[PDB]
Amino acid sequence: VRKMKAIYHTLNLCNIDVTQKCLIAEVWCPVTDLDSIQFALRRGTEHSGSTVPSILNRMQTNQTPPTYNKTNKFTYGFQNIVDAYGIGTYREINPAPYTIITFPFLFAVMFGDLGHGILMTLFAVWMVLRESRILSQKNENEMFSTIF
Amino acid sequence: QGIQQLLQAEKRAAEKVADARKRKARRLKQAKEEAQMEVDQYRREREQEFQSKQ
Amino acid sequence: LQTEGSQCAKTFINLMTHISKEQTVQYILTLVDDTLQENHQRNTAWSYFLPMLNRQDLFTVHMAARIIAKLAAWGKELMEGSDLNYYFNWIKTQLSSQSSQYVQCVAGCLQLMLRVNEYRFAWVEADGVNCIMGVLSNKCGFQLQYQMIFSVWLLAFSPQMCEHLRRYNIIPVLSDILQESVKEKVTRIILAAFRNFLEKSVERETRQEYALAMIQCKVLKQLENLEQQKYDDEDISEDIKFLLEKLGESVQDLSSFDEYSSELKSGRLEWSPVHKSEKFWRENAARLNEKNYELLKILTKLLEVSDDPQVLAVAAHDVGEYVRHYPRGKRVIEQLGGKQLVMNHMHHEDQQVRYNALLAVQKLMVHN
Amino acid sequence: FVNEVRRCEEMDRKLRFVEKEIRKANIPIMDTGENPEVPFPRDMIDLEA
Amino acid sequence: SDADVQKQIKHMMAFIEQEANEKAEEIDAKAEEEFNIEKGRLVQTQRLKIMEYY
Repeated sequence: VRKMKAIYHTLNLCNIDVTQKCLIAEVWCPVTDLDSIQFALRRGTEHSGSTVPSILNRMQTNQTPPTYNKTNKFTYGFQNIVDAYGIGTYREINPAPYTIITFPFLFAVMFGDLGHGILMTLFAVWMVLRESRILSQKNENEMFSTIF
Repeated sequence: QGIQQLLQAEKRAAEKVADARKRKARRLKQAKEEAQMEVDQYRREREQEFQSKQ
Repeated sequence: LQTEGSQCAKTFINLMTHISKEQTVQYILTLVDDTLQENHQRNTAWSYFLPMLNRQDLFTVHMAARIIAKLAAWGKELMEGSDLNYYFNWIKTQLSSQSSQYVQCVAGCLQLMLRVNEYRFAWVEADGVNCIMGVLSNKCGFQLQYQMIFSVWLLAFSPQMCEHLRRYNIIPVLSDILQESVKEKVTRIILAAFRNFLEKSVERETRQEYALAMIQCKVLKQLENLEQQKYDDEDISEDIKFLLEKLGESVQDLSSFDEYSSELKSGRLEWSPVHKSEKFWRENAARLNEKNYELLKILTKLLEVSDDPQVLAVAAHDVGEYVRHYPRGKRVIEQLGGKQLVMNHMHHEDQQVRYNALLAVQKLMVHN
Repeated sequence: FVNEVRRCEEMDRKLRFVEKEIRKANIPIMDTGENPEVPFPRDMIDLEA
Repeated sequence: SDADVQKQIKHMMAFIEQEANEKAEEIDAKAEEEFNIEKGRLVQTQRLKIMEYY
C-alpha cells in the first residue's frame, strides 16, 4: 500500500498532461548509470502488456544539478557528518574520504587513552557484531538511535 | 524539442476527432431531410394497389 | 488532381490476375486501395478479384481485404451480400486467431463490413461467434481487444441481435477485460457497448442481463471509482452517469418482497444482493409477520430437512439480519427450535456456513 | 491522480487500525523478510474488497 | 545512440493515428442511432398517412 501511494505521489509531480495522453518527466540521473535505467525502462513497459517504448531524451539546460555520493554502509556516517554543515557543490572535492581517517585521528590526539581506547571500541564492536538484531527492532531512545 | 513535435501531432489528432463530431451533427438534419424522400418516393408504393382494386 | 479518372475501370481490373511479379502486383493493389479509400464506386469483378487474390501473397491478401470490405460498406450499387456470408467463411481462415503479424489488419476488415445493420446479421447467422471469444482470452490483446468489442458494439444496435448473442459467456468475460483497463480505449467502448446492449433492446429480458451481468460480478462496484476519476472524453463522462441511473435503478428494482418470497419458497436462491442490501431489510420489517408466521416457518423448513452445501449460510444470514431489526422476532425462533439448529450448524466444516451461523447466533441474543 | 492517492491513505488508515488491533490480543507477528513486488492498479480493486 | 529523435517520430507519432483512426471511426459508426434509426422515426410517421391514402 505504501509503494502504491509512493508512485501515486510522483505522478502528481509529473507533467500537466496537456501535451498528449502521455506523462513527461524531466528527471536527474547519473551518466554512469544510464544503461541500467534503460534496462529497467525496457522491462518497465513490458509488464503493462504494451509494445510502444518509453524513450529517454537528454536535455542541455543551465539548471544546477544536485550532488550525489556513492556510499557504503561503512562510509555513510562520515558522509552525513560533513553534509550536516553544508552539502557540497557540483563536482567539488569531497572531504569525506579524507575525513574517514583524520576525524578519528583528531579525536584520538585530544582523547588519547589505552584504557578508554579499549572501552570505546568494545562498545562499538558490540554494536556492529550484534547489529542484525538491532535493525529488527523498530526504534529506541536517541541515545541508541543517533549513537547507532 | 520532442514536446514541440508532440504538441502539434496531438493537435492534428484532436482536430481529426473534432471534424468527425461535426459530421455527426450535420448528417443528423440530413437523417430526417432524406427520410422526407418517402413523401415523394413511398407515395408510389400506394400506387401499386391503386391500380389493383380498380 | 486525380486527372478526372472515370474510365479504365475494366482496364485497371484487367491487370489483376495476369500480373507476373509479386511486388509489381502488390504495388498496384496498394495503388488500387489508395484510390478506393475516400471515393465512389469505380462488386461484380471484385468478387472475381478474390479469385486472383489471397494466393501466395501476404501483402496482397490483406490489401485485397481492404478493398473487399470497403466496397461492401460503401456504395448503393455494390450491395451483394449473398457472397459476403460466403466471403466471411472464406475470410474465416484469415479470421482464425492463430495469426502472426496479420491479425491486426484482418480484424478491421471484419468491423468494416459489419458497419451496416443487416450485413452483421448476415455474418452472425453463420458466425460461430466463439471466434471472437477465442481471442477474448490471453491472446496478446493489446489492440486486438479493442478490435473485437468494437464489432460487438456494432452488433448491439439492432435489438434482435441482443437476445441472440446472450447464449454465450459474453458479459462475464467482458467484465474480466474491464478490470484491467490498461489501454484506456479498450474499456472506453466496453462501457459504451453495455449501454448499447441494454438500451437497444426493446423487451423486458434485460433483467436476465441484470441477474447475469452485474449482481454476480465485480462490475457494479467498479462503476463508482470510474466516475470519481477525471475523465476527459465527454461521451464517457455522460456514460458513467447513464449507467448509474440505470444500475442504481436496477439495485432498487432488484430488492422486492415477492422476489425474496420466491427465494425462500421456490428456493435455491443464493448470495445475490437481495440479502446483502440494507434497503431490503429496511422496509420489510413485518413481512415475516404478514405471512401468519409461515414466512418465518418456511426459511427454517429448508434449513432443517436439507444439507445445503452452499446455500445454508444464506438463510442463516436471513434470520440474523431480521432479528437485529425486529426485537420480537427472537421469540418466534425460541418457540420454533431454530436456535438449536444454528448451534449445530456452526460446527460445520465449511468456513462460509460456519461463520454465518456463528454470525446468526451472536445476533439472536443481543440484549437478553 | 488525486483520487487514488486518497484511497491509498484510507487503505493505510484501515491498516493502521488492524496493526493496533493485532497487538491488543497480544499477537507477535513474524516478518519473513522478502522485498515484494508492487501491486498493479488492477489489484487495487481487489485490495479494498 | 541518436535514435531517440527517430523513435519519437516512429512510436509517439503512431499513437496520433490511433487517436485519429480509432476514435473518428466510433463517431462515424454513430450513425446507426443518428442517421439509420432516425429515418424510421420519420418514415413510419408518414406511413400512417400513406394508409390514409389507402
